[PDB]
Amino acid sequence: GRGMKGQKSRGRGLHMLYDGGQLGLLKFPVTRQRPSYEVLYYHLGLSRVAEFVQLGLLDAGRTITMKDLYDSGCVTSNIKYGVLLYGKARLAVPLD
Amino acid sequence: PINRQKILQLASSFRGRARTCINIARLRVEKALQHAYVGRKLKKRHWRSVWIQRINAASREHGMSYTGLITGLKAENVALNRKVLSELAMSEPFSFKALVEQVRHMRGLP
Amino acid sequence: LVASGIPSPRADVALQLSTPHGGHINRMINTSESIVELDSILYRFRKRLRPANIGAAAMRLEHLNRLERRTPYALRVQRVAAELQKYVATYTDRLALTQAANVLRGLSAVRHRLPPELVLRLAAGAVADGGAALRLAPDVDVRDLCFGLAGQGFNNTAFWARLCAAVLPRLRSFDPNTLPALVTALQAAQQLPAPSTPQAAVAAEALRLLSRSETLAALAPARLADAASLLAGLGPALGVAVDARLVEAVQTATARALPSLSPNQLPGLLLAVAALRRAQLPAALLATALPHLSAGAVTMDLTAVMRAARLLAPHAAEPAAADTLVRLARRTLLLLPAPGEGLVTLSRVPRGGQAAGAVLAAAAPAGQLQGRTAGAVEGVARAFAAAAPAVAPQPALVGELAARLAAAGEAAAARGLLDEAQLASLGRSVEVLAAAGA
Amino acid sequence: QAVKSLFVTLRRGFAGTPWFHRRVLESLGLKYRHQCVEKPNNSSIRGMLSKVPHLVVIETDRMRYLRELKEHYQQLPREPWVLHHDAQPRLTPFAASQLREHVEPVGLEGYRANKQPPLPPRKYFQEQSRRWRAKVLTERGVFSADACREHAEAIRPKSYRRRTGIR
Amino acid sequence: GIIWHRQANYRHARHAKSASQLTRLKRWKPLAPAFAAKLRKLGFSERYWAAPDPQDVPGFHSPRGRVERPRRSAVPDMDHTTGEPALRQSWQPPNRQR
Amino acid sequence: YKSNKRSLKPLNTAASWQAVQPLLAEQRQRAAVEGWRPRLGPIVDTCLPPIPAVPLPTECRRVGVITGQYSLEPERTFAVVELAGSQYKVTTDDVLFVNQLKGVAVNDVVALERVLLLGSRAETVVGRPYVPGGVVLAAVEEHFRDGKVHVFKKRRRKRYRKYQAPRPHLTTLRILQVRGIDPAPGDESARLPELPVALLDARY
Amino acid sequence: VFKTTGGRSWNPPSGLRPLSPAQRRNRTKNLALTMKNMSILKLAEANQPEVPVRLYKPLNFSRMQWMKKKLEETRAALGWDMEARALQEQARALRVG
Amino acid sequence: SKYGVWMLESLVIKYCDIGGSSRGMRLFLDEALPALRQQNPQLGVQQVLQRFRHPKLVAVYRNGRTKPVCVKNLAPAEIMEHIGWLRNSHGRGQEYQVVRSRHLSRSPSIQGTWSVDTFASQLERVNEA
RNA sequence: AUACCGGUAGCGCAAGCGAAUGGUAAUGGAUCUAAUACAACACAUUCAGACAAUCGGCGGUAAGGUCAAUUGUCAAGAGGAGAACAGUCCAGAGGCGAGGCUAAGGUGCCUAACAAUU
RNA sequence: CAGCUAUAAUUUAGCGUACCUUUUGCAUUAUGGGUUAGCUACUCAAUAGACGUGAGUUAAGCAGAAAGCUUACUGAGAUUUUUUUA
Ligand SMILES: [Mg+2]
Ligand SMILES: [Mg+2]
Ligand SMILES: [Mg+2]
Ligand SMILES: [Mg+2]
Ligand SMILES: [Mg+2]
Ligand SMILES: [Mg+2]
Ligand SMILES: [Mg+2]
Ligand SMILES: [Mg+2]
Ligand SMILES: [Mg+2]
Ligand SMILES: [Mg+2]
Ligand SMILES: [Mg+2]
Ligand SMILES: [Mg+2]
Ligand SMILES: [Mg+2]
Ligand SMILES: [Mg+2]
Repeated sequence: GRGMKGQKSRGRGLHMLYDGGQLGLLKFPVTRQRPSYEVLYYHLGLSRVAEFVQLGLLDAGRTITMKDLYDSGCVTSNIKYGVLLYGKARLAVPLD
Repeated sequence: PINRQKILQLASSFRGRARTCINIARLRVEKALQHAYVGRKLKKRHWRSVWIQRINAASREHGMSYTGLITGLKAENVALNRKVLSELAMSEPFSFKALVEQVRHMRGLP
Repeated sequence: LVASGIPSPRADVALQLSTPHGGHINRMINTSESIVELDSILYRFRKRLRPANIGAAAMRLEHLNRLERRTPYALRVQRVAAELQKYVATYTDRLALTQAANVLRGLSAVRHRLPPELVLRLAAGAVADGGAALRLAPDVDVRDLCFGLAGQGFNNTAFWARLCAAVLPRLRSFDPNTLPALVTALQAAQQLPAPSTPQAAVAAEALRLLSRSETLAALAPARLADAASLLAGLGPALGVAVDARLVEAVQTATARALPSLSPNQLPGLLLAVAALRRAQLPAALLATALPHLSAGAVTMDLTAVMRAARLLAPHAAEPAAADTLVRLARRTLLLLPAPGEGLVTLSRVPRGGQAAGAVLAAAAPAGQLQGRTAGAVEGVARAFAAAAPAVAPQPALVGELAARLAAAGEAAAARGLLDEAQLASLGRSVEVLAAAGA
Repeated sequence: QAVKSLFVTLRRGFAGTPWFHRRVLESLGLKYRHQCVEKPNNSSIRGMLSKVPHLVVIETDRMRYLRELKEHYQQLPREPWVLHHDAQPRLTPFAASQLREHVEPVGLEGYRANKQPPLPPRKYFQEQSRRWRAKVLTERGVFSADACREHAEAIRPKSYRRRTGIR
Repeated sequence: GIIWHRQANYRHARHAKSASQLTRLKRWKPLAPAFAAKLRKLGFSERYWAAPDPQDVPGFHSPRGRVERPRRSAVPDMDHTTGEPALRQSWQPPNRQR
Repeated sequence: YKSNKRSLKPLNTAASWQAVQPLLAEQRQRAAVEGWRPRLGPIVDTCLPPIPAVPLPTECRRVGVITGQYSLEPERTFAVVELAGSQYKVTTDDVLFVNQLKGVAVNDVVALERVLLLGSRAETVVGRPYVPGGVVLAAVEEHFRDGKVHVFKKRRRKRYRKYQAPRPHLTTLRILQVRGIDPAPGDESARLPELPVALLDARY
Repeated sequence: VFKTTGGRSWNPPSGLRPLSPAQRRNRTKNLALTMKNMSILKLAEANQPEVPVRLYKPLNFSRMQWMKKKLEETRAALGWDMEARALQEQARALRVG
Repeated sequence: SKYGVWMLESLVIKYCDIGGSSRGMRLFLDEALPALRQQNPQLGVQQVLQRFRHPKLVAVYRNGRTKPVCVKNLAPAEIMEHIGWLRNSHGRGQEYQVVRSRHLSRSPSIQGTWSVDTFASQLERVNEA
C-alpha cells in the first residue's frame, strides 16, 4: 500500500508536518498573552445551582457554601483555586 | 496462487524439467491455462466456419451457393441453423437435395 | 472571512460564544436559526448531551418549528423529537422541573406524543414529595409543565389534584399572563368537570385574578385574547359574572392592544368579546379593528378567515364589511387548490428558517390538507353562505369560490377526513353559493 | 400521422466518442449497443438527437409499429413442406469408448458384480500412513505390535487397479 | 475544535499598506483543513495563547517570592541533526564527534 | 479561472434566489388579495400491442415417468429438435447432453414438441417454424455437473492473476421415439415391448 | 493515419492505401442512416402534436432507495397516537365508501 | 438412471457423535433423512459412525463405481444438494468432460453418409453442359 | 418566454465591421441520475507520460524532436481488421455452449463468405 | 516459450512473441534466477486522531479511595395543544 520507490516507501524517514521547505506554520505571529486568572477557577452556572435546588440536593434555606456544592456533585471536579459563579437565571427562592 | 499438487498433476504430461521441477512447471501450467482460455473461445468460430464450408460444398453440388440457400431458407421461415444443416449435408444428402431443389423452386417461380 | 462565499463571523454571536464560562452546547443550540442546523449541532455532540442540553434542544426545536410556518408533522421535526425522546427515556428520573417542563412543552408543541408510561414517570417525579418541586420553581416552569401535561394525553385527575393543591397558595405571586395557560391546560384535559375540586378552585381563583382591572390593562397583547376567551367560556359556570366593569375594561384594553396581535389572533379576540357581551360588536370598535382585519387578510390561515367570516357574517350590507369580506373571499380563493400553483415555484422553496413553510404554503397549496382545514373548509363554506350580499356583487369570484370549496370537500372526503353530516352541510353551503353565482 | 414518440437505437459505441457526445447519449438513456428506447417528441429530445445523428438510429412510433407488424406476420407459423425425393461408415476407438460409456447398456448389474479392485492409495494417505509409522517407530519401538503388524501388512501383496486420470 | 491563528503580514512595513489592508490583517482566520488535520492528529490541544500562571490567583501565592520571575520565551528551533524533526526532510549524521 | 477549485458561485446564486422567495410570495399574495405549460396524461407507451406469436413452446412437457428397465431398437426415422439453446438432429436410442433442463426429473418422459424437421428414407417433412403433430419423446437420465473447466486470467508485468474452476451443469436425454413421420417401407422394428411408462398425460 | 515517416509503420511505404469498395459501401450505409435520422428529425419537428406526449417513467433507483430509507425512518420516528389517528381516518374513509 | 435402472445402489453416511463438524450431518440424519428414504425407495442408506473423523458421504453405483465426498461443516441444505448431485448422476468425476458436440448415437446416417457415389449420375449431366 | 458578455477567423486603404463554436443567468423537462453533490470525516496514490487526428510557437511549414490548445486511445484494455503492430478503425472481456444477428473489414486461392450488379 | 482446442484418436489441423522488476513504451539484444529443499521483510511499547463494538450515565476513565489527576456538562423565558360554532 506504499506505491513505488519514493521516500514514503522507505519508512519512518519523513515527519508528517514537513511540507516541502516552505515553513508555512512558521509564518504566523507568536502571541505571549497569558489569559487572566478565573480560567483556573471552576465556573458554575446559576442554572445548575437552581436545578440542584429544585432536585432537592441543595438546602436553599441554609447557606449554600462551596462545601455543599462540592458534596452534592454540583461542582463536577475538584476545586483547586475556587468557584466563579456566572448566571442570569430565574430564581423563585432567596439564596445566600 | 495455485495449489502445488494441482500444478504438478497439470504438468504431469509435459516434457523435460517442466514436468518434475515445480517452478518451471508453474510458469508452464499458467501459460497452458492462458492457452486454454483462447482455445475455448476459438472453438465456436472454428466450428461455425467448418459448418459453413460443408453447407457451401453440399449446396454447390446442386448448383446453388451458400448465400442463395441461406437467404431462401430464411425467407421461407425455416429455422434450421448451420449445425443441423451441415449434419444433413454429411449424413442425409437426399434431404439436403430436396431442400436445395425446393428453395430453387420457390425462389425461381418467375 | 474564510473563503469568499462562506459567511463572515457575526459580531454578537462571536462575543457570546467566546467565554471562559461553560455552557457551549446550549449556546450553540440557542444560536441555531434553523432545523437541520440544530440537528447537525445535535449530531456533533450526540455523545456529549446532558439533561440541560436536552431541555434547551426541545425548547429550541419548538421555537424553530413555530418560527417557520411549516407543519410540526414534518419528518425533520419528528426525527429531532424522537432523538430527544431517546435521551428523555435515558434521564427520566434525573430531569428537574425546569428540564421536565422544557421537554414536555417542547415535545407537545411539535405534537410528538411520548409513551404514556414515560409521561407517568415524568409527572410522578414532579410530585414525588410534599409538593416541594412546585414551590421552588418559578411561574413559567409551572406554566410550561401544565402546557406539556395538557398535551401527551395524561388526564389522570389525581396528579392534577396535587398539582393544583401545590400551586393554589402560590398563584397570586404569579405574573398575570401565565394564568391563561394554566386555565387552558386545566380545560384541555378532562379536568374542570360538569361541561377534582382543587382544580376548579385554582381555576376560579385564576379567573378572579384575571377578571380584575389594573391587570387586564397590563397583560401583554395576544394574552388578552386567550383571557377573554377563557372568561367568556367559563364565567357563569364557575366564576365572575355579566357585570359591565369587566366588559368595559376588555373593550378599553382591546382598543389599545389592536396592532400587536398577529392576523391569526384578531378574530379570536373579537369573537371572545362578542361572546363576552352575550354573557354583538359595539360601535366605533369595529370601525377601527376592521382596517386591521382587511390589512391582516393578506396573510391569514383558513381557520382564521373562518373566524373573521363568522365575525362578519351577521352584517354584510356595510361597504367596509363588504370589501373586507371580499378580501377574505380572495384569500380563501388563494390558499385553496384549484379544481382544474403559479404564485411561486416549488423548485425554489427555501430550506432556510424565516417563513420557508409559508413559501411551501403557496407553490401548490395542496398538501396542507390536514384534518383542521378539512373541517374548516366546511366552516368557511357555512360562513360564506351566511354572508350573501357582500360577495354576490362579484359573480365569477363566488362561482370560482364555490368550485374550489366543492373540489376541496371532495378531495378531503376521498382522503377520509370528513363525514356525512359535514358533507351535507358543505353541499348545502356550496349549492347556496353556486345558486348565488349565476 | 402525428409523431407522438421516437424510437432511438445506438449503432455505435462509447469508446472513442468525445465526452460531450457521450454525455448527450447518457442523457438520452442509452447505455449499450442495439438498445432501443422510446423517447417523447418535444424540442428537448429533438435537440439531443440532432446533436448526435451519426451515432443513433431514430424511427417514428408508426414506423416501428409497421416494422414489428411486418416481422410478426413473417414469424407466424406456416404449413410444412412435404418433400418426397425417394450402413454406417466406421467408428474410431475413442468413439467406441464414448458409446461404451453412454449408449450401450453395460453398467446395469449390481455393485457386487462389476466391482473392481480399489485404486492404489492417494499420495496424501500414503504421507499420513508414513507419518503414523514414523510416530510408532519413535515412541513405541521397532519391536512393538504396531510396528510388526504394519510390517506384516506391508509385506503381503495387494490387489489394485491402475490410475487412468491425472488425480 | 477549530484551530485559529492571527493573520501574517502585519508585524512591520505598515507604511506601504492601505488602510483597508491593515484593517483586514488585524482579523484572525482558521487554519486550512489539511494543516488543521495534521495538527489535530499530532495531538495539538492548546486552549490559550500562553499558559495561565497557577500563581496570581488570590490566596495562591509564593511563600517567599514577592511574585515570581516571568522568563520571556524565544521561538527559534531548526537543526537537521538534533531539534524539530517536523522542520527537516531527513536526519543529518553528526560532524565527526571530535 | 486557473484555480482548479470548485467555485461557490452556484451556491451563492441559489442562496440569493431562495432568500428573496418569501418576499416574492407575500407581495404576490398581497396583490392577489388587495386587488404555464399544458401537460398530457402520462401514457406508458405510444405503440399499440402486436399480439406476439405463440410457438409450440413446450420443449419439455413431462408426459410420464419410466417404471423399470426398457430397451430401444434402432429405427430408420430422424427429427431435428430445437432444445436448450441449440438444435440437434436426433434418432431413437440416442443420447443428448444439453444445458440443464429445469422442471424435469430423472426417469421422467418429456415431449420435445419444437420439431423443425422430420425425416425418413422416403420423405422429409421440412417444417416452416415447426411441424404440427411432430413430437419426440425423451427420457431424462442425468442431472450432472460436467468436468471442471480451469479459467485462468493473467496480465504480464502487472500483478494481476485470477483463477476460477467452474463445472458446467448438463442433462443427459435418451430419445425414446420420433412421432409424426413414419418409416419408408416399415420393413422391420420387430414390435419390441413398448417402453413401460406412467403416462400422467397422453395424446396417442 | 496520415504519417509516412518516423520509423513506426502506421501505413505502408506509400503514405496511405485508399478506400476499397467495401469501405465505400460501409460509409455509404452509415451516411444513409445519418440522413434518414435527420430527415426523420425534420419530419417529427413538423408533425409534433400540440400538448406533446409524456411517457410514464418510474423513479430511478437512487430516489427509490432514498425514499424507502426516508419512509422507514418515518416509521421509527412516529408518535404514540399516530397509528390510531391514521386508523380512525382509514375507517372514516370506508364508511363513506 | 440408465435405461430405467436407477444406477445408485447404495449410499453410505459416516458421522461423529461429539465432533463439531457433524452438527449439520446429525441434523440432516434427524430431520431430513426419513424424507430422503421415503422419496427414494430404491436406495439403500447405511449409517456408519466414526467417533473422531469428519463426516463423509460415500456413493455406491451400479456400474461398480464408488465416489467418496466429505461434507464437513455443511448445513443440511448443502448435504441435500450434494446427495441431489450424487443421486441424479452416474458418478463421473471432475476429469471426464463429455464430447463437445453434445450428441452421441449409434447409427447417425439414415439414407447413408454422403460419398463419392451418391450423386454420380447427376454430375456427369452437369459436366455434359 | 430568452437576455447579457467576448473583439478573435474572415473582410477593410485605414477608422472600424464581424461570425461559428463558447461562457453565464432565468424558465421548462414522467430527458438522464444501481447514482451524483458536499464534507474541519478518515485512508491513500499521483505530481517522469506517450502517440494519432484538428488547430499553433520554436525547429528546416525536418525529427516516434521539444513546448501550447481541443478530442481520443494507450498508460491501466483483452477481442476482430490493418500481413506482422502500445497510441489507427470497430468494439469495452463474470463463466460455460459444436446456438443466432451484426460493426470495422471483406466476399478469386492461402482464408469464412454471392460467375450478386456481370 | 514445447503447450492449447479438438469425434484428431500409431497422427493430423488450427491457435500460441516465458515470468519478474522498472518504464511513455520490453519477446526484447534492459534487471534477476542452474535446479530442488530449508531459512528470509510492515513487529512491539507509549502517546494522538478517526471509525466499528460497547460500558457507565448518580457525568466518564485511572486508583484501595468522599486524596488526587485527565476528559465531559452548566440556558432561554421564544403562544404553542381537542376536526369546525355561539
Ligand atoms: Mg485454438
Ligand atoms: Mg461469435
Ligand atoms: Mg466509437
Ligand atoms: Mg477430530
Ligand atoms: Mg483580424
Ligand atoms: Mg489530453
Ligand atoms: Mg481507457
Ligand atoms: Mg486492443
Ligand atoms: Mg491483429
Ligand atoms: Mg492460444
Ligand atoms: Mg528481478
Ligand atoms: Mg544471469
Ligand atoms: Mg523454496
Ligand atoms: Mg477517600
